[PDB]
Amino acid sequence: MNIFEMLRIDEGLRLKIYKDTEGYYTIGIGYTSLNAAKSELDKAIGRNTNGVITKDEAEKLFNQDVDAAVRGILRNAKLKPVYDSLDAVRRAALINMVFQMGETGVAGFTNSLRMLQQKRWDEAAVNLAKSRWYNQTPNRAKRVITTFRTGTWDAYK
Repeated sequence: MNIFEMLRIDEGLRLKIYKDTEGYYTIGIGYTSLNAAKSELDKAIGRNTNGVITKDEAEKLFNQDVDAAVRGILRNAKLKPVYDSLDAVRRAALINMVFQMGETGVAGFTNSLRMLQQKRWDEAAVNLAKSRWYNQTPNRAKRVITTFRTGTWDAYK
């Protein structure tokens, strides 16, 4: 088990485009005007695909984003610190975080972070949990949260 498998348990998977509730249209794995959408897939993958891609192209994308989540962590002065003090399992749940909402958005949880360095696990499991984040996605919110609190992937098996 690795971060990748994680987000794949977390983002479903689409071979065709999907408009969703806010107007976001997503494809492949955790990926973000329907024409403006199949006018970026055209640029992302490398071609015209009418909204459809293969699992390869879907995942190549995955790979793209993920590596990005990584970097957005280190370009940040607020995250890299908390990162370095986290272990593999805890660090990845952070990566599952940035992936989802991005560095800046996570950059908002200062309390929750200071709590994640002192290793106040529990407190950071209850702070993160009372959020617009959590309320909208309690299923994955909870998984990545358990992860932050235990130091194990028993939220993924």
